[PDB]
Amino acid sequence: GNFDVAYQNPDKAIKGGNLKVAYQSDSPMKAQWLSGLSNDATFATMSGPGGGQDGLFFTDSGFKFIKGGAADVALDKESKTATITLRKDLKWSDGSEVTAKDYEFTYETIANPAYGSDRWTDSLANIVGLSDYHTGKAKTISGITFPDGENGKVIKVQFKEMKPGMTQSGNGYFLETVAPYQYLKDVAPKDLASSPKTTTKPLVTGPFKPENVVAGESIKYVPNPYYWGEKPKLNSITYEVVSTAKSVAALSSSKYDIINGMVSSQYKQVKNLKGYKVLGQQAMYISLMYYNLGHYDAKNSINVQDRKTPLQDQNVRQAIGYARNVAEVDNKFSNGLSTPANSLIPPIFKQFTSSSVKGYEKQDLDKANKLLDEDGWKLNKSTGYREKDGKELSLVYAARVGDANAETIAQNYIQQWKKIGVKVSLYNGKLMEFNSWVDHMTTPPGANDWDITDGSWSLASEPSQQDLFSAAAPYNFGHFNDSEITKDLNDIDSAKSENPTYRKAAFVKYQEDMNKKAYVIPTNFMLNYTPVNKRVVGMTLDYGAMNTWSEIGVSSAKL
Amino acid sequence: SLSQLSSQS
Repeated sequence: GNFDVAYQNPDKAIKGGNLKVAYQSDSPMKAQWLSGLSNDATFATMSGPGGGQDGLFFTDSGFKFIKGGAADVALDKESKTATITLRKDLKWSDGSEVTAKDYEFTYETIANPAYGSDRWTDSLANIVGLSDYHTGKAKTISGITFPDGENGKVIKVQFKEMKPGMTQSGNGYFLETVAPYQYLKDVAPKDLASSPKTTTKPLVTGPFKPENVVAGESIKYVPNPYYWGEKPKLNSITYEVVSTAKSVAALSSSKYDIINGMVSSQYKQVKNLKGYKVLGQQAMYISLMYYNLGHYDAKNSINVQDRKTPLQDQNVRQAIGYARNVAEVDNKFSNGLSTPANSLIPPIFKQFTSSSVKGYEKQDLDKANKLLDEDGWKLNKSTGYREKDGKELSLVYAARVGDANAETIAQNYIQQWKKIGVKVSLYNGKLMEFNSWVDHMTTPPGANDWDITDGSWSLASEPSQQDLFSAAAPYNFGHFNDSEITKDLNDIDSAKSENPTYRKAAFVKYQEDMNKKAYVIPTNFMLNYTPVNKRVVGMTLDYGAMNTWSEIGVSSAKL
Repeated sequence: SLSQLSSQS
């Protein structure tokens, strides 16, 4: 559907506003100010006013790299390089200059295994001498060069092969953030992840700096005096959490100006509330249904599809996929803010979506019933569950915590799986808390005692999904490994995919193979919404709005 | 942007 993307307040702004922002999350703030050491959407957003985890590049509304931001980037096809130019007046919040080594240090904080980051990808191996650096065969990155020294403002990255997503943000073939080397160099690489200098007392490049950080709660942003861009209108921004149960109570209380990331089900409650304008955009988002099909070997950085389970059979994967009544749930609870997904690529990447692709958006109990009958799983008319060759078809469902419907939705899906002869049960007879879910799935090697789970994402701003599902990917929580899906992922970023007609097809095949193989079953695409208080001026969700934090302001007390 | 885990569904 169609909302406003920007709240267009004609009331001009005051000198010194005290904005009060919040993000919905029932888990403590996992505050990490180094992009390469963080893997959490709540803090990606909360790091905004402080330069969104120190990102360099401005972009257009379609995430294509534009000039004007902290740095420019100049791609060249003949050279097979990206020349990255730091602004001369780009400094850290303590007043130190941002220079060549700080950018390069970001590559070290991911590529060097000593820091314990999860964000390396085969995509980074495309950079010259970087893979050898990662494995420890070379003590420097030969591809990354400093045309005017470490204190200079230019970095030159030589690639092996150019890639079509390099013109767009989130591509993962080169990095877009800096780390303050001087401030951090003397902290032990292994200690960096949990250091106060990268959690509670960081240095930043953005328009505001974190004066104080209450761990697992809040940040107090004040204007960063050493910012290159415009002088912000606001005096101080407070960015907090903000649980799901207390969100509406907080809006009715007029406690927050902005609340980002509210669940779709609270929208019917929030619409009625006056004193707020509700904006909305196409969320860069996907929800999934994971099947545990193996583990991740970190020693060799590789997905191994070795877990013993009926979900190793293609039909069972599909059948369980076809059973779910997502459409029902989304209508009953999600107020037209979540649409069942037909594939892994969300509509925001409209070029590469297509209604020729059918997925699991339509409930098809009858086809699922067949699919199971055709794989030797016969229904036991006594119990109404399918038995094959001795063993009863039963699976463990690691459902997560969510809104007030969370509990009802999970039990609803059991019924549906019961309807096709599968016996599903909740993990440890209870819904799973998020942070513990994260640990259970994201920590290697992988849990042994769950069959099904759900998993949401704030996707990268480039449609390619190599970081999520590639063989070497640690974010492949199902842990499948399929040479055909490896070929699809690769063909999308091939030299032939510079021609967008070709890549359009490579993305389709990927989506059709990924639905047919059914290693992961797509659940929902989603439209964002943010309630902005009527006193706020200059607010917008527009992607390509590059100065929102500078231009935003208030006008007295909240409505 | 970059790929990030969400609490949503």
